Amino acid sequence: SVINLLFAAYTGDVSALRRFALSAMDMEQRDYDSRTALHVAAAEGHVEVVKFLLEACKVNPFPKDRWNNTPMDEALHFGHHDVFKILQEY
Amino acid sequence: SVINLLFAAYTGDVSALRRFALSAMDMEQRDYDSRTALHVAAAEGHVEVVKFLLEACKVNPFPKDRWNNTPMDEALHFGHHDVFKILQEY
Ligand code: NA
Ligand code: NA
Ligand code: NA
Repeated sequence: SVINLLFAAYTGDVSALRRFALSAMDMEQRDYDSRTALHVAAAEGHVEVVKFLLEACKVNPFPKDRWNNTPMDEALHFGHHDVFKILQEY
Repeated sequence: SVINLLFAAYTGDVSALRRFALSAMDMEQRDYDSRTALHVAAAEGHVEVVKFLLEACKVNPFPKDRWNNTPMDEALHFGHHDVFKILQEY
């Protein structure tokens, strides 16, 4: 569910993301702005969420939102340098 | 539901927005990116949706999303001169 997934990313709720992924939720679904859970996590600087999505869920690391920004662009824009460097590995 | 609201604005579904507003839904509700129905409608150039939100629902014409953009900024970004003109009179 878009509401549940992207809000869980927004609040850093790794436990909820895990329940969703285990239940086979598509962790790459997008909202009306073409945003992903990874975009939102990276914009908030949620390191553990970003690592979970990338490593355990294998999500696309470079989705493009409606402004053509990637999660890495968002991390740099909002000052989350640790998240930025995590995404750099990809 | 903020996501139902914003998806209706995304697809230009004025009939759905009317049903929501009539049932006392808060039409100024924000998502995890601080986006409003008015932002999304303006980005998509949905003139009738924009005028319905402004004129019938009396929403704030200048909400600011996560990137500090207003619906007017989105109208401009996506080239919607017609939507820009509507917002300019506010
Ligand atoms: Na952090
Ligand atoms: Na800065
Ligand atoms: Na916030």
